[PDB]
Formats: sequence, C-alpha cells, structure tokens
Amino acid sequence: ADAAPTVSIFPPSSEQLTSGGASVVCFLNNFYPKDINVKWKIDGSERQNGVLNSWTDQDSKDSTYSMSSTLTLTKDEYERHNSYTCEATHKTSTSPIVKSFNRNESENLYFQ
Repeated sequence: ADAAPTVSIFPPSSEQLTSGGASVVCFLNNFYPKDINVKWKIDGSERQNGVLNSWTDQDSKDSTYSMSSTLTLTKDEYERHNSYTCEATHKTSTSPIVKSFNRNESENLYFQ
C-alpha cells in the first residue's frame, strides 16, 4: 500500500569508531515496496557515489519495506563531516525527503 517513510538521522557514534569504522544510518517507516531510492549529503553536498545499502528483505506479512542505509565512510573521516543528510525518494512521494542535522552539537558521545 502507498505509504511514505519518516525523517530520521543517526550519524556514526564512537561505539563503531573503536573498530575504525564510521557510517551514518537512516530510519524509514512502513512505506512502499523496494521501489525507492536513497541518497546521502554532507553539509548540503552529495557524497561520492558509492553508499552502502541493504538487500530486499521485504516480506508479505508486513506488506511494506524499510531498510537502513549505511554511508561508506572511514572513522577518521567522521571528523571531516559534522552535518549528515539522508535523502529518500519513493512512488508515494516524488519529492525527495532529505533530513539533515548537526551532530557536532546534538550528538555528544564524549566524556573525560
């Protein structure tokens, strides 16, 4: 059934940094089927083509789809970007839903 996802943004935390990795993950609600495109932007600048994506795990019991989009980025590369953006475009909504936020201020994950 025609349904639009939600606007969520979750940048890479220090948890994954421990391994040396850092990728932003987006959140999508019960929306149309696999039919949908997703993109990432840094401070309003689209990153180099090559973002990590999940597989079509869509099912019939849910009659919907929603996977987490991981942005291919290194740990030390997390210091070059502070504002993440998750753009999504489906059939239910032609307009690309882009959600941006400042983690440098919001996200803490810092201690003494």
